[PDB]
Formats: sequence, structure tokens, C-alpha cells
Amino acid sequence: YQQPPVPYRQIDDCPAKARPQHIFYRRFLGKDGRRDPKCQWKFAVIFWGNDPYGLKKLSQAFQFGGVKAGPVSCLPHPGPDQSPITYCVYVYCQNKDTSKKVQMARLAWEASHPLAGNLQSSIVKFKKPLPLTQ
Amino acid sequence: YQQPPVPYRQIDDCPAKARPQHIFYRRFLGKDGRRDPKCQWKFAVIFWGNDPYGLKKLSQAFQFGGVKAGPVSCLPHPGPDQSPITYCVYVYCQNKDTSKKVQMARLAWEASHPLAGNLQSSIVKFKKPLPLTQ
Amino acid sequence: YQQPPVPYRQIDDCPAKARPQHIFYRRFLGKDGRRDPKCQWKFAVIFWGNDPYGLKKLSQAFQFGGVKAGPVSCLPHPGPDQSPITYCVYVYCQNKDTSKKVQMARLAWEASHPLAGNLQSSIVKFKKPLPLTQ
Amino acid sequence: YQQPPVPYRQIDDCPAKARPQHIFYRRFLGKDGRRDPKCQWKFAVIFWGNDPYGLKKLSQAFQFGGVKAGPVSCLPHPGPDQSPITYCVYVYCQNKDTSKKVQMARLAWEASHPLAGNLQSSIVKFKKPLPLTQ
Amino acid sequence: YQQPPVPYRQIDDCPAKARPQHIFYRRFLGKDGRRDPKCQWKFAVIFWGNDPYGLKKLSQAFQFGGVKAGPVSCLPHPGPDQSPITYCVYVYCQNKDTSKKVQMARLAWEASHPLAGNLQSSIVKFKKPLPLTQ
Amino acid sequence: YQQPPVPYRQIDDCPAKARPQHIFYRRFLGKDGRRDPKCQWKFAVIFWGNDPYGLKKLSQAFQFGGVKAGPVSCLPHPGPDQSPITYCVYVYCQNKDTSKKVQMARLAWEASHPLAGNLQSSIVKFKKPLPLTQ
Amino acid sequence: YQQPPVPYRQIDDCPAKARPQHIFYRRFLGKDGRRDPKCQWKFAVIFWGNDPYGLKKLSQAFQFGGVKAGPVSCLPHPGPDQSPITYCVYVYCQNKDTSKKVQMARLAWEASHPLAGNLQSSIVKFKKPLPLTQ
Amino acid sequence: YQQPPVPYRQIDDCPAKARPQHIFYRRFLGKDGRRDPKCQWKFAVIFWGNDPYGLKKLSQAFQFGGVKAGPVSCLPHPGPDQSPITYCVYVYCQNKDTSKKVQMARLAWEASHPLAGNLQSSIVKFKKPLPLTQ
Amino acid sequence: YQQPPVPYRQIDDCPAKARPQHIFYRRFLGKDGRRDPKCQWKFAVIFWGNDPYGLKKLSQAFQFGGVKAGPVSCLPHPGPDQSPITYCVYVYCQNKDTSKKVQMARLAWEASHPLAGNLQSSIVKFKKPLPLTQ
Amino acid sequence: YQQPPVPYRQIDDCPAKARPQHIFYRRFLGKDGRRDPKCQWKFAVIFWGNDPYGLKKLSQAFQFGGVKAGPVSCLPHPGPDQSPITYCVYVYCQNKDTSKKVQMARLAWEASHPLAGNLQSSIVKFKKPLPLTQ
Amino acid sequence: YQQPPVPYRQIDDCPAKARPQHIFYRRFLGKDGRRDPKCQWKFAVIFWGNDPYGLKKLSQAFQFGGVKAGPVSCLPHPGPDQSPITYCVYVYCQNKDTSKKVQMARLAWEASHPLAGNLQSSIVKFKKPLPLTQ
Amino acid sequence: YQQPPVPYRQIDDCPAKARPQHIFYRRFLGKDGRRDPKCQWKFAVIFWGNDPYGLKKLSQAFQFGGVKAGPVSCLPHPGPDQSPITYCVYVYCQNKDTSKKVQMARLAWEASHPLAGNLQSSIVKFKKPLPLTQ
Repeated sequence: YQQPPVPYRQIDDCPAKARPQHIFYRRFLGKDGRRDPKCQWKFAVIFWGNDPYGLKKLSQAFQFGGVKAGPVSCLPHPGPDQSPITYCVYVYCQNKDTSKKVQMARLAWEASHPLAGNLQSSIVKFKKPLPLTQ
Repeated sequence: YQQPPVPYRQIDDCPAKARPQHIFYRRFLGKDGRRDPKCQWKFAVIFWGNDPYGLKKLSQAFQFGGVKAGPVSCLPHPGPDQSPITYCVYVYCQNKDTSKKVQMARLAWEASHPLAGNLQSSIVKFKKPLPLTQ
Repeated sequence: YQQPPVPYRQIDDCPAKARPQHIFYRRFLGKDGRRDPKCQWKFAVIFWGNDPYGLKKLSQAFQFGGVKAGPVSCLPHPGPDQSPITYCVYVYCQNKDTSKKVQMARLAWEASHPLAGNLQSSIVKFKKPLPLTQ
Repeated sequence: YQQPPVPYRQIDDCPAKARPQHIFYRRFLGKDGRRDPKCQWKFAVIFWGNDPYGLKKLSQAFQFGGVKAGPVSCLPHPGPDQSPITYCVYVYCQNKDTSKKVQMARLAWEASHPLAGNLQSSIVKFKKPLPLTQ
Repeated sequence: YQQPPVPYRQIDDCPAKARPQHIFYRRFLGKDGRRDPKCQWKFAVIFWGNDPYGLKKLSQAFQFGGVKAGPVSCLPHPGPDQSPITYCVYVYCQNKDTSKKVQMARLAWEASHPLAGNLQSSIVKFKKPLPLTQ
Repeated sequence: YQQPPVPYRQIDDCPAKARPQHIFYRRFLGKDGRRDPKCQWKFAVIFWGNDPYGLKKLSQAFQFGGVKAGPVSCLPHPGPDQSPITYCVYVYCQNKDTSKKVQMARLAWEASHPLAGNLQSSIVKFKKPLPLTQ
Repeated sequence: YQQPPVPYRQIDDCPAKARPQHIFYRRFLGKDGRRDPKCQWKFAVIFWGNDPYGLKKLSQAFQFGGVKAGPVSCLPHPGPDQSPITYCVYVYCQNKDTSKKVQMARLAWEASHPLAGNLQSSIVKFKKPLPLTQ
Repeated sequence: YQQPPVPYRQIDDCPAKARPQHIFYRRFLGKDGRRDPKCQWKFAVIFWGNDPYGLKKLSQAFQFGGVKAGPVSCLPHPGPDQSPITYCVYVYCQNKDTSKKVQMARLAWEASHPLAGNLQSSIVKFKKPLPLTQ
Repeated sequence: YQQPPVPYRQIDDCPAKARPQHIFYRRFLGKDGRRDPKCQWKFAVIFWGNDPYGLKKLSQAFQFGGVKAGPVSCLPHPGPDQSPITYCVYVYCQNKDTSKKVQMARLAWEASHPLAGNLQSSIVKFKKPLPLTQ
Repeated sequence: YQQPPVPYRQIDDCPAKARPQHIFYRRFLGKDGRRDPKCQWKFAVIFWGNDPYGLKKLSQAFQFGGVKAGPVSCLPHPGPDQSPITYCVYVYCQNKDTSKKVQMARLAWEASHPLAGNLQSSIVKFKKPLPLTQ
Repeated sequence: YQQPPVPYRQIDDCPAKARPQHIFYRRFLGKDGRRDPKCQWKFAVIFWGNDPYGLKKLSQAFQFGGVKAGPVSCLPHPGPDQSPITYCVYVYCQNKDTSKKVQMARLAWEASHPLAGNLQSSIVKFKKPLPLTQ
Repeated sequence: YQQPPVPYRQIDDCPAKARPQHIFYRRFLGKDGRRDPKCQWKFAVIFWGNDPYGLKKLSQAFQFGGVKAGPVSCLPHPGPDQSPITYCVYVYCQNKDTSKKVQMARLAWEASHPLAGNLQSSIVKFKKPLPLTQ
């Protein structure tokens, strides 16, 4: 049983290994990274890959009022046999627009740093709003 | 880092604490619980609540060719401060129809057993197919 | 000529032999089991089998504001000679969605109780609204 | 529980009170009144009214290879209280065309005989074929 | 040169020999026998036989706002030599639906009265609308 | 009660007033004016206008093995009041192609002779074949 | 008079001072940076600021098959008197989607490098296609 | 780097080579050539051709309060190889109406003087207002 | 030519056959039945039916200062031929409010007495005031 | 009780004393004097004066398919005492346009013949369509 | 605490002492007495007087789908001392139109029966819709 | 038949169970709670809920010269079936301003005491003044 990442009061509370990626997202998202009381959480973007540590850093980075990433999880085995683990992180955003900027934000970071892994991603829509208000 | 639940060859491999719920789903889903090679994984249903053990049993129950549940995870903290953990499980299904039957299947089980928790749930649609094929 | 089953003010008015199945449906259907003044009755689901008693219990069970079952009836003889009787019950619902939940509700009950008969069923659509308002 | 009307080898087996209406339908339907092995029973027309005797005569009249009427039944009570009974008869036909001719056939009979009751009616379509072959 | 049958203000203006058949059609057609200003006259049904008197009565009967029969005419000789005359009447209707009801209406009358002739008939479609508007 | 126009063994049997128009059609139609035993009579073209004499000449002109015109008739009154008579002639042809050539043939004649009336016309299709064989 | 920037056969032909920004755009734009023969050039994005050198580097960076930047230009004086020069660069793209990614691409670069100037920008639509084909 | 053309305090400050074209535009545009403080600069028209000198004269001509032309610039090379330069001038106007009059104004001048080049042109719309206020 | 009904000084001057209906209207209308010098006569309500005697009684009943009915008249023939007479009475009222109360007053009387005819009615508005003052 | 004026088959059926005024209206109204099946009778124009004979001639004149005048009637007495009779005629037209042409048509006739009385008139609008179809 | 009057399935369920007044309202209100699902309950009419029994009969009478009367209540004491009770009944209607017909309906009944009390009344409008829907 | 609440000479006459709520309103309303001889009673606010006892206390509390609450009553059943009783209290105030303060006064009390029920409420306007003077 895993636990959710810790929210930030200041940049320093964000783990030192994730700060570079966190600050980049803070500036890129800008106003879209802030919270909208009027909007509900019916959207998210799911990144997945084979490196859990990289996805860990991503999960710790995407931590804002309007953009909250879940802990490092994983998808179930694709076949009947046990297979190499495909880890994943759900980055919950406010609206469909923000989701596109978030998955773009990571794409921008991937372009800025070729050492970073090329993570697959998909936009996610929930029929009912998730309890992520206030 | 968490690991995906183990697939079943037979009913017995399913943990004893989850078998009752597993067998019920096997019969209820029926043909919809089987896998379709032609279809892709652009759908899922997310159950969430405060009891991780109950959600654990659910995750272990929903394990079929066309219906695979992820491990017990959790949603991120809603506010700036750390808060009581809202655990969740993503049950990935094949098509939009199956998703409705899955979230109904649990609803049927909840009706069959009043001791079971009334889990919140939502249908999920992914823009891009998840790597859950052979 | 056959008379329609009696409506319920409380659970107890429902025949003791049907109460278990009735309560299960009450909880499963939930809000969909309630009546919608705006909607008309252009839908129903017809269960059929060889056991009239089982179908009787079903008819007595499906008795709500938005879901009303007709009395136990039967389909006509298939050939020129008299043949084993195929009994049937028309469960009239409000909309096409409810009909799918109703035929699912029974399917859930059949899964909950293997002693119960595996009833065949079909969704029914009427071109003109039936007089089942108020 | 109600038993299905008896099929006819000859006109005389049809109850004397229904023969006039039966012969009229025999001639009117003509070839459409015959059975089609290739076609399935996914169609029917439901007549309803307050006179069970009239509907009884109708049920006994519509008895052919391609057109079989069910026994006199009734719709469920509209409100919470018991109410005047609205009786009904399901006349199962082969295809959507025949159904229109059947509900027209009765309409023709109603026009031929003003003493006959003006029965309400609706075309019915079943998603799954009813067991009415052979 | 022939002249078109006279329209009716009341049932009595219809020739006494045709009233029985006229009233029957009035009731059978019902609302479909009324005229639709929005619709055009691209449809008709042609009855043909060897009895001109019977066809005369038919022509006088089918006289409504939405259903107008032409005068008694005839088809041309089939071969090079003069042959027994095949008389015909064009009953012009509003839409393709009405045409089917009209040729059915006569079929109903033929079934009601075995003394009446079994007239052949065919649905007719015109590419361009006939001048049968106000 | 009218009678059908007389067939021709030779050009002279055709009324002297119609020969000019008849010969023109003979040459224009050509092989299409001949009879096809394989084909049925499910087609025709209806000319209509206010001059019965002109339409008479047309009816007498269009007299061939594959193209037979009916006698001069008329359409029913358009409104509730009696109105100027709109006469018409049905020229029955073999196939949909011939019908287009026939209504063109007249259009050619109208162009050849400005004294001739500009007759309205429409292609006609019958669902069942008319008895015009041999 | 001014001349358009030189196209690239390889990354090295791009001026050394612009390569960092050029490579970043190459990876970020990805497939959208490629040329579409089917599409026309009715779109562009105009960056403007006070630093011509920075805009020069931008103009040299945005040089691809589907994305071509014009030379460093400037907007006219806003008032009647001569004023500080507002330089600008038109980055011509293929479609409205690409334009949004281009102005985002620069926004990503601005976020990656705080030393870079915060350039204003606007999406541009041309009624008629510009001559920027092969 | 390029610099924006100089504004006019009087007609004489406009270069002698451009005065003829300038005066013509002054009179033609009339009131539309004046500035509107209420309106923003979200519009322009872009002339392009191969003669930079002609476009230079155009740029110097279109210099008013409500109509300001940019300096002579050029479009980027269309293909991978260097190509004949297509020069262009952006004439920024106040509203969509003025833009149509401006591109018409030049068309009028082209008609007045056949020696002048037939410049291509396109209406331009900016999503965000350009800094061209007082 | 028809003469207008006689005004009343007292209830008795009103014809004995109309007094019951007159007194009812007197009480129902109340203050609205009185005359308003300030208001003009741009309103009325027209009752029509087939019984002239009933309409006569109505005309004699509606006789007040603010509500004056015209004599029994009739609408013109609908068709070219003489037809059953549709009689009518214009009840002229003061304002649009009164008109609604008048046509309601009759509706109240029709409800009070089922023997009375169900008269059709319509509110009437005149562009110019009728000479009904003093 | 007053009977509606007689419709015309020809000009001569119109009373000799009214023919001059009738023919004038026939030509003036023109196409607007014809009937429109699509339109309803929610309009009319009411002429009123002291000469019943003149109004009689008017009533007999305005007799067409789209324009039908009622018989000579009168307005109720204005005061409590019997007063000189103000006669009136309701000329029912099809639409608001026709009404203006009708009251103009009379105005034209009044201008053509100074011997004719200067009749007052008003446009009339009915909320509900009068039974004047066919 | 008081309880709301009982709804009616049939006229007989309405208390015998109120049936006369109930039937009268049924006929008078007519279609306006029926319920409109689209409309909300922001309207009502309050009758008040000193006779509670009469108001009781009124409350029992006004019981329809679109018109529901509350139980017999009363207004508070006007002064500081206890005073003769002014009883009242709130008759809740659907729209502002119906309210005027309801208070008129009673006024009609009061006119029909002079023995009935002359109840004071007022139209009532609620800012927010009352919970009187299904 | 209910009776109106008793007025107060002093705080003690107010039932002990209601004094806390009464005193609070006395202070809050202040001068608005006093009577205005000039103003009439065309206003009120209606509180409704499921707890009659709570509404009883409210009715006893709102008892002043300018603010008088009626006794505990109830709304009629919303549907055709008998339903849980929705009790209500009409608090009659002097003007539209006071009504807003009264419904606010209760809202203030509800905020002061979370044990108190959250009562729904609506502003009420009467067309005619209620007899609540002196």
C-alpha cells in the first residue's frame, strides 16, 4: 500500500532530485498550473514507462494546485505470463486544456534533456469528478 | 515501487480472501470477461475509497483476460497539507460497454453483501491505447 | 382473465417468497428504479422460461415506480400442435438504459443464486407509449 | 397460469365467436399470413383496451403460421393503488412489414364493424428472436 | 373527351351506388385521407380489371383531399390486333405510405365483400409532382 | 367509358392527323421503339396539358410494340371546386431508358414544331408489371 | 534590402549562436515540424520585442520544411513621432495547430532559459495562401 | 537591422518618389485613413512581389494614423535551396473594413498606372492586438 | 337588415329566455362589466356555432355598459357552393382583459350547464376604435 | 337569422347592382384575391357606415376565394337607448397584407366614384383561425 | 400537525360534500387543470374567509395535477390580542395564467351558487420554485 | 382546523422552547421588526422542511408587529401517491425589504446553531393586501 506524494509550501520541500523538473513546470504551466475553484477534476494524463525512478521524479515534480500527480504505480501484466513491469503515474489536471499542456510540459522537458526518458502518455477523461477539491 | 497483481491459471491461485468476489465476477461478466484481440485498451473504471484492504480484495478479484485491475494505489492530496489517504484501483477493461458492466458488477456485489463498502467509481476513457496486449 | 400484480407501499406487502429478490433489485436499481414523470413507457424487457413459479417471483419482485412487471403470461405455441408452455413476463421500464439495468439486475441475481433459473431475455421497444403514467 | 390459445387445423376449430374475425384476417393477410422459415420472430403488435372479451376474440382470431397472438394478458397498474385493468394481447408476427399489416388488419375490421371496440395498438421490436420457430 | 369525377361536400353528393365503399374508405384511411399542403403528388396506385362499372364505383369512392382517383380509363391493346379492354383507374395519393394504405383499403373492402372483384393493383411513383395542388 | 387507341399494321391505319408525328417517332425511337420479350412493363411517361386534341394526336402517334400510349384521360380536380380540366395521356414504355427517350422524342417534336403545345411530362415507375405482353 | 535566412542541409549550417535553440525546436515540434504538401501556408505566428539579436537567433532557429521564419523586421512607429523600435519576426507555419505549437515551442524555450527574453506573440491567419510551396 | 519608415508631418516629408502614390491614397482612403483610438490593430494586408523598389514606394506611401506600412521585408525561401527573393510589405490597418479598402486602394493605383507592378496581396488577421497605439 | 339587440334598464327588459344567462354574467363580470369612459373599443370576442337560437340567447345576455354583443350574424360560405351556415356573434368589450373574462364567462356558463352548446370563440383586436362610446 | 351571401361561379351570378364594384376588385386584388391553402383566416377588415344598401353592394362585391365578406350586420347600440343603426360588414381575408389591399381596394373605388359613401374601416386580427377553409 | 388533503384517482375518492365543486372545476379548468412537467410551481392563489368548513370544501375540490390546494390553515392574529380566526387556503398552481383561471373558477362557482361564501383572494408569486414536482 | 399562534405582551408569554430564537430575531430585525401603519401586507416568506417541531418553534419565534408567522401547515403531496409530509410556515412581513431580512434572520440563526435545521425558503408577493392591519 503506497502513499501520496507530499505537497509543497516552498520549492525546497520538493525533493532535491526533482526540483529542476519542478521549477521548469512551474514556469511553463504558469497560470494554468493554478487552481480553479469553479472547475472539477474530470481530467488527467497518464505517463508510463519502464523506469520507476524517472517516473518518481515526474510524480514529485507535477505538484501544484491545479495539477496533482499520483504516486508511482504500474499497469497490470498484459499477457497470461508475468512480464517486465510497466510503471505509470496519473497526473490529475483540472480541464482538458491543462491536460494537453501538462503532457506537452513533459514533452518540453524531454526535449530540454535528452538524458530523460521518452515517456509514453495519454489524455484521460473521467465521467464523474474525483474528490480533489480544496 | 509497487508491482501488479498476479494473474490466475485457476480459481485457487486467486487469494483465498478474494475468491468469493472473484467467482461472482467470473459468472456475472461471463463472455464480456473474456479477451478480444481486435479491441484495444482505451477504457477503465476507477474505484476509490478509504479502505485499502477492501480495494485490495477488489483488485485481486478483477483479474481476467478482458478485465485487469491495477494494484492498490491512491489519489494525491487535495490540499496543500497532507490529508487522510483516498486509495484507488484502476480496473482496465476492453470497451466502453464492459466498463459499465464492471462498475455494475461491483455494484451487484455491494448489493449482495451489505458488509462490503460502498465504493465510489467513475468510467475512464483514454485517448491512446494502453500497452495491455500480448 | 389475468390480473396485474399488486403494488407495494412497504416491503412486507411484497409476497414473502419474493422479498429476497425484491430487496436486491431495490438496492441494485437504486435511483434508476424511481419514476420519471418526463419520460414515457416505450421500453420493456421480456423474460421467458419454462418455470412459471420462478417467473411469478420475478414478476412480484420487479414492482417499482419506474419498473413495473406484468403478470405471468406465455408465448403462443410454435407449431400446429399444442406444445410445452413457454411462460414469459414483460417488465416494463422507463427508458432504454433502465431496461439494460433491469435485465442485468436479474442476471446479477442469477449469479448470486445458482439455484435460480437462467432465464432468457430480450430488450423491447414500443413505437407508441404505453398508458403507464401516474 | 395462463395457457396459450389453441392452433387451428381447420376454420371450425377456431371458436365460433371468433370465426368471423378469423376468416376476415385469413383473406386480408393472405400470403403475409403464412410462415417464413428464413425469418425470425423479432416483431409483434400489442393491442390493449378495457374489454377482455373483445381482446379474447382478437387473440383467438390472429392464429396463423406467420402470425400468432398470445393469450389475453394485462398491463401493470399505473399508480401505487390498484386500478381498472388495462388488458392487452401480444400478436407476434414475422417481420416489420407484417406487423403493420396486422395492426392494419384489425383497423380494417374495426372499420367493417362499428360495434367492435377501437383498440389502441403499438408496433413492437425485440432485440433477440423469440422461440417461435416450428 | 373524359372528365374527372365530381368532388364531395357531403356523403350524399357521392353517387348512391358508391356510398358504401366511400364511407368505408373514409373511416379506414382516417387522418391519412386528409390533405397535406406540405407534401406533393408524386404517388398513386393503379387498379385494373375487366369490369368498368366496378372500377367506376371505385373511382367515385376514392375521392378525398389527400386521395383523388382519376376517371375510368383503360390500358392500350397489348398486341397488334384489337383485344378485350383492360380498364384501369389511377388513384393519386400524397405519399408512398398513403399509397400502401389505399391499395390495402381496397383489399380490405374486397375481403369485406366477396361479391366485389379482385382487382389487380400497383404502386406508382412519379419523378415530377403532378398539378394536384390548389 | 373510353376505349383504347387502335394498333397499326401500316402507317396509313394511323389517323391522317397523327401520321406526321407518328413517323417522326418511328424514326427517332428506332430500335428502342421495338418490343423486348425479356423486359416487363414497369415504366411509362405521362404527358399532361389543357388541349385534349393535341394529346389525342400524341396518343395516336405513340403506338408501337415497345411503346403504347393509353387513351386521352384526365387528372382529378386539384381543389374542392371544379376547375379547368387537365387532360393527360399515359405512354407505357418497356424500360426506364425508353421512357427517357420517349419524353425526349416529344420534346424533339415540340422543338421541330412551335405550333405544337409545350406538354408537361413525368417519368412513371410501377412496382408490379402491367399486363401488356404479347 | 533584407534577405531571407538560409535553409539548412545539416544542423551545422545553422549559425552556431542559434543551434541550441534550433535543436530544441527540432525535437519539440517533431512530426509537426515536417512539411505537408497537401496543406497551404495560410498561417503564421509573429514574435515581437525590443531585442533584435534575440529575434535574429529565433529567426535562424525556426527553419524547417513546415516551419519557416522570416528575417528580422520591425513594426511601424505607433505615433506621429519616431519611437523606440519594436522588432518582429514572422514565423510562417502550415496549419493553425502548428502555429499554436510554435508559439508554445518558444514559450517552452523561454521557460528552459530565463536569460532569454519574454517575447510577445500572436497567431496570424492569411485569407490567401502565401507562395511558400516547394 | 532594418528600421521602420518615417512618419509624415507634411506631404513633403514623404519621399518625392512616393508622393504621387501617397496623395492618391490620402484622398481615396479619406476618413478611413484616419486613426480610431477605440479600435485595436488586429488587422493588416500583406503585399508581395519581386520588385523591392516598387514595394519600397508602397511602404512609404501607406503612412497614416489608421494605416501604417512596415518596412520592406521578404518571405523565407520556399524550398531547401536558395531561391529568387519574394519581397513583401505588411500594411497594418485598424479594422477588417479598412484592410479591404487598402488592398483596393493599391488595386486602384495599379489600374491608374499600368507601369506599376501587379502586386499579390492577402488580408491578415491577428488574434492579439499589436502595439501600435499612440 | 339586422337590427341591434335592445339595451336594458332593468333585468326584466332582457328576454325571459336569456335572463338566466344574463344574470350569471352580471355577477361574474362584476366591475369589469361596467363601462370605462377612458378606454376605447378596440377589442371583442367572436363566438360561433351552428345553433342560431343559442347564439341569440348569448347575444341578448351579453348586454352591458362595457360589454355589448352584436346581433346574430354568420360567417361567409367556405367553398364555392352554399354550405351549412356557421352563425356567429361579436361580443364587443372594452379592453383585452375584459375580452378574456367574457370568453371565460361563457366558458363558465357552459360548465354550469351541460345542455348549453360548446361554442367556439376567438379574441378580436381592432386597429382603430369602433364608434361605441356613450 | 341572416344568411351568408352567395358565391360566384361567374361574374353574372353576382347581383347586377354589385357587378361594377365586383369586377373592379377582381382586377385590383389580382393574385392576392386568390385563395391560399397554406394560410389560415386570422384576418379581416370591417367596414361600417349608415347606409346598409351601400354596404350590401360591398358585401356582394367582395366575394372571392381569398376574400369573403360576411352579410350586412350592425354594431350594438352605444348608449342605454336605441340609436340610429351603424351597419357593418366583415370582409374576411387570408393574411395581414391582403387586408391592407382590401381596405385599399375600397378606398380606390371610393376615389373612382365620388357618389359612393366614404366608409370607415379597421383591420381585424383574430387569435384563432376561423373555419373558412375549403 | 396538519396533513395535506388526499389526491384522487377517481371522482368518488373526493369527499361527497366536495364533489359538486370538484367536478365543476374539472370541467372549467380543462386542459389548464392538467400538469406540465416543464413548468415549475412559482405560483398560487390564497383564498381567505371566516368559514373553515367552506374553505375545507374548496381545499378538497382544488385537487388536480396542475392545481393542488393546501390544507385549511389560517392567518396570524392582526393585533396584540387574540382575535377571531381568519382561515385561509393556498391553492398552488403551475403558472400565472392558471392562477387567474383558478381564482376565476371559484368566482364562477360563487356566481353559480349564491349560498356559497364570497371568499377574498389574491394571486401569489414565489421567487423560488416549491417542491411540488414528482 | 388549526389555530393561529398567540401574540406576545412580553418575552415570557413566548413559549420557553422558542424564546432563544425569538429574542435573537427581536434584536436582529430591530426597527424593521416594528409595524408600519402606512405599509400593507403584500409580502411574506415561506419556510419549508420535514421537521414540524422546528417549524413550530420558528412560527412561535417570528411574532412581532411588522412580522407575523402563520401556524405550522404543509404543502400538498407532489405526486399522485401519498408522500412524506413537507411542512411549511408562512411568515408574513410588511415590505419586500423586511422579507429579505426575515429569511436572512433565520439564515443567521441557522449559522449560529448548527443543530437547527437548514430550512428552505422563498420570498412571497401577494397582489392584494392581506387583512393584517391593527
